[PDB]
Amino acid sequence: KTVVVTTILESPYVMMKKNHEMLEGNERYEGYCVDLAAEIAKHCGFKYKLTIVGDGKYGARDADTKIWNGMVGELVYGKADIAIAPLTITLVREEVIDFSKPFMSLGISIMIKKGTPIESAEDLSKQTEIAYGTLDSGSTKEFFRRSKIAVFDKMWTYMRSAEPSVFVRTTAEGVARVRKSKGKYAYLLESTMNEYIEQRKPCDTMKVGGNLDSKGYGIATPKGSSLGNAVNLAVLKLNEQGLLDKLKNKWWYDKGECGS
Amino acid sequence: ANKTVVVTTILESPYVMMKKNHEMLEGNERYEGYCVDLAAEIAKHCGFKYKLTIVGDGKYGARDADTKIWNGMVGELVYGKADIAIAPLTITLVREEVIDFSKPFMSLGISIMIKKGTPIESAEDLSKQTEIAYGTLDSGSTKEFFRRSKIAVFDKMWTYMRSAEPSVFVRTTAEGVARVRKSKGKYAYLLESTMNEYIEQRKPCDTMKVGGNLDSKGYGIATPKGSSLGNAVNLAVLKLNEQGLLDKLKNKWWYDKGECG
Ligand SMILES: N[C@H](Cc1cccc(-c2cccc(O)c2)c1)C(=O)O
Ligand SMILES: N[C@H](Cc1cccc(-c2cccc(O)c2)c1)C(=O)O
Ligand SMILES: [Cl-]
Repeated sequence: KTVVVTTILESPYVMMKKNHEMLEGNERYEGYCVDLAAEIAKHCGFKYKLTIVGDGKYGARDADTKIWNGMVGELVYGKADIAIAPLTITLVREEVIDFSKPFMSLGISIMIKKGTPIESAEDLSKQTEIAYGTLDSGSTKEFFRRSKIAVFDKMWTYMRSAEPSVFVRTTAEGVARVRKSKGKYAYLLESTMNEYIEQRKPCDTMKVGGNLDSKGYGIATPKGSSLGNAVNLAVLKLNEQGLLDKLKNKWWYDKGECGS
Repeated sequence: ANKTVVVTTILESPYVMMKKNHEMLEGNERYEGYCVDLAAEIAKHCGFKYKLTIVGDGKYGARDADTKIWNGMVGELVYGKADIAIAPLTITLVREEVIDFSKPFMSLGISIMIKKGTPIESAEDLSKQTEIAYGTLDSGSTKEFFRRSKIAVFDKMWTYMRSAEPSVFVRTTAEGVARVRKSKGKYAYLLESTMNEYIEQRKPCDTMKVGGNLDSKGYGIATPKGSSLGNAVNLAVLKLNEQGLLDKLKNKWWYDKGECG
């Protein structure tokens, strides 16, 4: 049977080729996860079909209905066989689907407009002239809300009450806000996206400071799926063979627009 | 009517260390460190009682090419001498085939250790010169990383290292570290970032980690296939990371107990 792969349109993971209308199936798409899917399938010996997740979401469980949405939903309810996307390995997700070991490691990080005099979370926490915030929902916001660490607690206390609101509805808005606030806003987001935007025109942002924590993206399969074992082994193999780092460098830096 | 969980681990600082007064103590109380604290946390979140034991042969786990027998902590798992391994054991392909690994509790990569003063700041810096010798363990994955690499800088480094005389390779990690410290600024050692970070915080505070990591791997908790502990242990690792506990333990053992300010 043909393996149904669910994934999501997010750059540089999966992107529509400019000439996609003249192509068909897997050839329509390009990117890090398109390249990765090809490698996984090769090392697992299966045929596959990339499908873009219907609702355009990663995967969360509705607090009321208890229904999983997004790619996780597609696995849980039996609509897809495997998800290959920048899907963070989390406890609540691990409870309902299987994850490979991480194909990418990352953490919360600081994005600034070039020239902003901030180089760390501690720097942000000790001042007020430069506003800063996170997505208005999800794990990067909860990271601060729940934190017991002095610096992060100080940041949360500021962020939760800052006016005008420092939270943004989407990642794209966070990035736009940094770019359009004249140095007066810094955005807290995934280091991977931060690194990617730094290499995109108009080349006016920078990632600064260390990552504030450590998480990973994993390939996901329905709980108890027979594909899980071989997929996990393929991920470890590709990492030991340097292929994962090669794909990251290709899509983030070789294709970078901001110089060497 | 019950069975106590047997944990295998390995004496490697600061993961598991003998307390100074270990002879006055008994059982699990003899030991301290990051993985000792982690063991207690895993047991609590999985509801099991346990016994810490140090791996009999003092090794991590490798499969002999000839006899096909696993040694180390992996061997203790696959041959039924221990139930779980809680140690800085790298998640690797060959190990994952025979045992189950949790998601990583620590992530890390190859890094460069210099004696303070050495004019090297990166792998690129090393590769461009020979005045400062540099090398890796004389066996294992960190050596193999360079040998198999098709990246220009790492290829150039491998070409130098493989033929360098006197040998730039070392039999143990301890020897690499001592060689950095005792080579008067003329040796740099390539090793795990975690060990590099740790040693930088030990007296005599004469070493420094430089440059970014060259790759990314993780340490995982290991259980045999079909283990009744496997699922719960993995959920516990993810939970502990989400609750900040893993970063808290790293900070405690690396920095709060550091000696170099
Ligand atoms: N990757 C997206 C967004 C997403 C979802 C859940 C967690 C995180 C995350 C990433 C790095 C550090 C951190 O503390 C949290 C990101 C997804 O999987 O929905
Ligand atoms: N942790 C020890 C030694 C050990 C074994 C296998 C791999 C690595 C390692 C760590 C970081 C980067 C890298 O490329 C390789 C370390 C063990 O598990 O035997
Ligand atoms: Cl070897």
